[PDB]
Amino acid sequence: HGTRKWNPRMSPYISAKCKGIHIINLTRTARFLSEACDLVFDASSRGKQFLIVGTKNKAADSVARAAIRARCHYVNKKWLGGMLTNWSTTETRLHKFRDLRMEQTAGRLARLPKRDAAVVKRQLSHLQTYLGGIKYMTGLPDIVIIVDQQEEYTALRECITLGIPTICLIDTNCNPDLADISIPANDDAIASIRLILTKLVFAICEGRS
Amino acid sequence: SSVKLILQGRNLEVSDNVRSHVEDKVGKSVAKHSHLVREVDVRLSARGGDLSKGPKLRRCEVTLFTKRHGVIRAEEDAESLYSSIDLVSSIIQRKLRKIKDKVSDH
Amino acid sequence: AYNVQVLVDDNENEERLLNRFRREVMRAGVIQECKRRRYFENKQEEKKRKHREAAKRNS
Amino acid sequence: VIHVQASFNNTIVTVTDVRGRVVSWASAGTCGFRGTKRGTPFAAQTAAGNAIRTVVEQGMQRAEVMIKGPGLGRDAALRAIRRSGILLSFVRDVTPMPHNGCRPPKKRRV
Amino acid sequence: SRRGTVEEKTAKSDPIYRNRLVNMLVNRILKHGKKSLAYQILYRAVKKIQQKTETNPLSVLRQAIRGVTPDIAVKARRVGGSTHQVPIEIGSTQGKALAIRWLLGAARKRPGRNMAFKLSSELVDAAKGSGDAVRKKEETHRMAEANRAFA
RNA sequence: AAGAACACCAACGGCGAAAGCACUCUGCUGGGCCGACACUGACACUGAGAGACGAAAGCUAGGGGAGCGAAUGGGAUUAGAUACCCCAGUAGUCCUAGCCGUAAACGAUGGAUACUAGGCGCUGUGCGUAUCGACCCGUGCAGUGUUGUAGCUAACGCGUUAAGUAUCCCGCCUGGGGAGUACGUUCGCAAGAAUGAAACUCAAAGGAAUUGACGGGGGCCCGCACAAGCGGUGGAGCAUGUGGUUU
Ligand SMILES: [Mg+2]
Ligand SMILES: [Mg+2]
Ligand SMILES: [Mg+2]
Ligand SMILES: [Mg+2]
Ligand SMILES: [Mg+2]
Ligand SMILES: [Mg+2]
Ligand SMILES: [Mg+2]
Ligand SMILES: [Mg+2]
Ligand SMILES: [Mg+2]
Repeated sequence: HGTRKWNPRMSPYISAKCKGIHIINLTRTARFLSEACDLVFDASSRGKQFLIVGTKNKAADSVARAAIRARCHYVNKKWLGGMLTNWSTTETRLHKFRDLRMEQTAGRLARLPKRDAAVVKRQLSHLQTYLGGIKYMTGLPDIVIIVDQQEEYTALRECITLGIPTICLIDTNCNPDLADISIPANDDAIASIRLILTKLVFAICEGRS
Repeated sequence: SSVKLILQGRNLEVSDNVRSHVEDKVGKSVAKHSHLVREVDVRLSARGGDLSKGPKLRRCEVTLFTKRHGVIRAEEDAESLYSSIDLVSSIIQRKLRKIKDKVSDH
Repeated sequence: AYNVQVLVDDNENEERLLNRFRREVMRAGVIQECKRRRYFENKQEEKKRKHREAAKRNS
Repeated sequence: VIHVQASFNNTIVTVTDVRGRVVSWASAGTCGFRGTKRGTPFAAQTAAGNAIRTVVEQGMQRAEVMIKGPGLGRDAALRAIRRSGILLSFVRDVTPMPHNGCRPPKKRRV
Repeated sequence: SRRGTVEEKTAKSDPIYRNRLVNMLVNRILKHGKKSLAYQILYRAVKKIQQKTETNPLSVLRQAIRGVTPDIAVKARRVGGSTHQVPIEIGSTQGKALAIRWLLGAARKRPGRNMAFKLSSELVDAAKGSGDAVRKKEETHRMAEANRAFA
């Protein structure tokens, strides 16, 4: 990214550089794009469930639309801790959240006072903000994708704790030892995001058969 | 000087040699700030040994009300009666000196 | 032998003279330096003082 | 010329010609104050008024004020001198400036 | 208190004169919770003032409050320094009630036959400069100008 | 007229082995850094003894003494005040000869050497780009500070200036108190410095960090907590409870 921001970790995966800005290497990643799409295409044929972790404001809706093409899951807003590790509490909130959508169908809102209906309204509205793309998970995924390492530092660690392979943000900001699969060059713009995101989401489609 | 005194035989009888020992100790600690206080409350007690079960122990409760909204609460416990009176008198002299240091802070 | 001068002849107001006198003497720092030179200060106090002055001016 | 000496314990006001020959003077002590009341800014106002009021009567509309030292009354004394019937050229402060000359006293503990 | 927002009370007026100053004057007279007796003390007094002065007692009462009201007082403070008593100003409502206490306070002290006579002679004398309540104004006003400096 | 000390410049600063060195110049003089194409050819490191330097205080003579200031007086604060506060003030503080050789003399971290990710910016001196007028920008070397990776560490924290990884040499510790005391020895004019035990005695002493409590620590807030107002108690007489004495 810059002379004051380059991590010495990526030194094997750097080719050249310029006036201030940094130049990433497109050769080594191309092998990993093949290894990634080969592993994702092979995994999707067995019927696994995947997850994507994207909360950056520039790619908040792109990751949302990215999950509709396949039967995977997305995380549009923050991680709020213990999503996968404290799964017992997550099932309680999802079993809770799943029920409240059936609660709204009944005519019990009439017999509740004004303020009480507002709390139930703001209660369900708060869970929708963080538990949107998980309503049809019913279990733990097998592979989890990370769109941003810096902003979602917590999500990358629960995968390492639970022992789940993952994809990361191997551009010069972060540490490459955290994920086995390595795909740099995604902090440039949506062009670097959609070019990679659509490519990997594409491979899931044919793997699904 | 010119300060009253109050003893109390909580669980026993107050002897004369004991009463002389009381006036000797608090007379020292209170004679310093004698022009700040008017009275001296005392309550002696005894427990244990032949009277009750457990170790023999004698309590000495001492309260003091000065002339200017001063309150002191002191309670100690020892194996003997005179030793209990001695320790409490040291505590009064400590807190009684603490008051003047706050009033004379300037 | 002076430190500050204000050559006013007829000010627009009675109190606005202090605006020209206080802030002018403030930039010269006459009050702070006299409080300094009243009582002796060791080398430790000078290092602490000048350090607090810098941190106040820097940020 | 109007020499004024400000301090925390007293404020002095001496009037004199340019040649340095006093004509009149008065401080907070002469006014009636005593102790800590001398260093107050109000005492500088009343002390300055009594010293200058006799001078305005004896002509000499011109004047120069020479402040000397810190205090709370140095700013209040200007209101007394300004609230009068005289103009002025200089508002300069003839204060000392030792270049590390002598040893000051020790710091106070209380 | 610690709130700082005290509700404004409904200042009422008497039936006859229809002014709020008189009702404030009555509420300080009683001490056992009875109002019918204060008017027998008051309506006998203002009638007695009219009997002596040959003029309305309203102006004599309005003048007494105007003269005794100091509009300034001294309060003790030691947040900075020890044993300081610097002046402090008074509002309009505070100085109003503050004068009623001094008038009725001096009326009870001075000799007389009844409170109506003790109150009548107080206001008539207080309005004409010389009054025991006016002396307290001078004493309180002296301490302010005496300690005019903030120290 | 005198003595002593040098505001501002002044710091995230420079030099020195340390202790330390700041108003200005001038003389003599030491050390460090870099460049390179003169040369030397391992001539290196450390260092027991020994020797030199070595803050203030203090001592021995001779001068000087403005201001400040042990001691000593006086006036206050206090039960007391041989203190803190205030007014006066000797030695000393200064100079030139010499003694003393001790400090939290601290980076509480011995010196030399090789290796071991980086980020910021401060000097000194080169190189190149560049406006080739310097500047700026980009890099090398020797230093100086701040964050920080691996790794170490009981922990705090250290972290290319290591408290990491390694080799060489010197000094130093082996529970606490007794005790850095006693005897003896060396030095010193002295004050005292260095070297340095034992009897007897305890089962602890101590380090980091946590949790509460406490604080005449800080910040915020609350209650008739104070303030303000009204009316009482404490005094009088009589109810009625407790102590005490009496029985
Ligand atoms: Mg040696
Ligand atoms: Mg010396
Ligand atoms: Mg030593
Ligand atoms: Mg040092
Ligand atoms: Mg050491
Ligand atoms: Mg060392
Ligand atoms: Mg560090
Ligand atoms: Mg500790
Ligand atoms: Mg009250």
